[PDB]
Amino acid sequence: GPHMATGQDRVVALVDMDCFFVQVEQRQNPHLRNKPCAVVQYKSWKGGGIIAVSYEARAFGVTRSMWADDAKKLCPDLLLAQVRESRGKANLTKYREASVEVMEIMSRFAVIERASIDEAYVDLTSAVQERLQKLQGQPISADLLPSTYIEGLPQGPTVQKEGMRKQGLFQWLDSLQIDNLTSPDLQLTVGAVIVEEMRAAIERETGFQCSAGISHNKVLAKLACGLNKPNRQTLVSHGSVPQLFSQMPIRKIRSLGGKLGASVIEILGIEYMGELTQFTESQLQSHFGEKNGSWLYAMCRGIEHDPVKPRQLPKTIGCSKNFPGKTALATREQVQWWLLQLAQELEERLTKDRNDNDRVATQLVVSIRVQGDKRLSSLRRCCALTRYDAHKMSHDAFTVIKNCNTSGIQTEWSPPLTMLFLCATKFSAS
DNA sequence: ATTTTGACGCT
DNA sequence: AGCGTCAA
Ligand SMILES: Nc1ncnc2c1ncn2[C@H]1C[C@H](O)[C@@H](COP(=O)(O)OP(=O)(O)OP(=O)(O)O)O1
Ligand SMILES: [Ca+2]
Repeated sequence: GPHMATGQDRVVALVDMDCFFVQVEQRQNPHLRNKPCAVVQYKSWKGGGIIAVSYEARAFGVTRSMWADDAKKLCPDLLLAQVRESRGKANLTKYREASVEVMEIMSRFAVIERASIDEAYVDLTSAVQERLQKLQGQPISADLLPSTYIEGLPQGPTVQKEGMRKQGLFQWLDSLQIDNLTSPDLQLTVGAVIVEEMRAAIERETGFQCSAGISHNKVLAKLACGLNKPNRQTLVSHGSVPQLFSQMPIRKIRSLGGKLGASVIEILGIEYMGELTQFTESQLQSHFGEKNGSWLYAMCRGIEHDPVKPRQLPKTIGCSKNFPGKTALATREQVQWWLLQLAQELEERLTKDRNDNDRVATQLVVSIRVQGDKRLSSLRRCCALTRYDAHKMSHDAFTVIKNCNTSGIQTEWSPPLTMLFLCATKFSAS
């Protein structure tokens, strides 16, 4: 009752760029705009592996992970843009720089947590309070929410997409209580107004479109964001949670898309997030551990307490290359050459990072996969990163991994290496 | 033969 | 530390 927390204390948004790498390439090359297209890495093997797909191409069934030759079977007119290759490997610099463009715009509005290259969480609580004081009881017009969906609406007593959106927005605003500056629903609505403004600024200043979710915590904001892509935003209110969760597969909730979510389904014999409400906190803790159990107990009721972390820059800078099938590195000299290529890219990015962000990495992490091991990483070792020097970093990585080689003749490498990974970590101010 | 990335938890 | 999970 009067002491039961409802997790309505914050306004949190999750901005997710639409088909991001595709949009970067379409901005650069207008011939690709409004076409079925995709972004591919490499080209020799089966036309290259697709890593991003425009919505026009998705309509044909083109997906990520697909080989371009196979995506051409579904979409013969598919256009392609290739990731730049440098030093013998794919180089993602263009997309990292476009990400900085968007993150810097978002940072003008609020503190952001960079979740990935094209996703950021925004804590809008303070900005919403300020805007509510400015509005000073004035109602919120539907014109201020031109691309917003209210999840769950319309309901109760037009066959067009936009018609449904406006019809739902009207019901929401009609019911909204603008008197109460502390009303969580009003706070979310003002949050959505601010996110419309943020998304307009991103599109104006970069050309890039995005989707967004607005709710009371990060998990609901992420879920909301995915409900109406592309180029739309969705408000998930606390009151919308029971219906929304009643048919929501557990795997759709962030962190439950893998083994833990599978175990929740198998152990409890349920399918949907809402069914979790029927277990006590101690029951969930008994099956999934103290932390996961408490998290699930609150999350299935719409309550998540994870903060939006004040962090705009990545905490690590890494470079990796796979060596699949017969191309696995089987000689020592070969291993050293690829470590040098990786270390040269890493040096370049680290030097730029140091100049831009006033920080220095202090640890180098070296990871490898051996041919036959199914695990993503077979071995991980660290050494000091004391100089931004590609020859030194590559020599040091070799030093830390050279004893993994079983071959009695050093010139040969066995078992063959199927992946090399260098990552700079543990930044200190400089 | 998806590849190339980040962030965070466990012991 | 080194390994594993989950996600762009
Ligand atoms: N598995 C992957 N491997 C390599 N790059 C990836 C992978 N997944 C995503 N990316 C890249 C390319 C994407 O443009 C970018 C953002 O990813 P993601 O948000 O999942 O999809 P997306 O932005 O392309 O489409 P959407 O509109 O559905 O968000 O990160
Ligand atoms: Ca995206």
